[PDB]
Amino acid sequence: GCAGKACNLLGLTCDAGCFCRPDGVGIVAGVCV
Repeated sequence: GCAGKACNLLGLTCDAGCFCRPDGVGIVAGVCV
């Protein structure tokens, strides 16, 4: 539950432990879990 706003699977920008998850299949944009 470290969804600050959004997270692109082109790096990292989520709290330690919360992996950056993409929206779905074939999508680079997503949000921190």
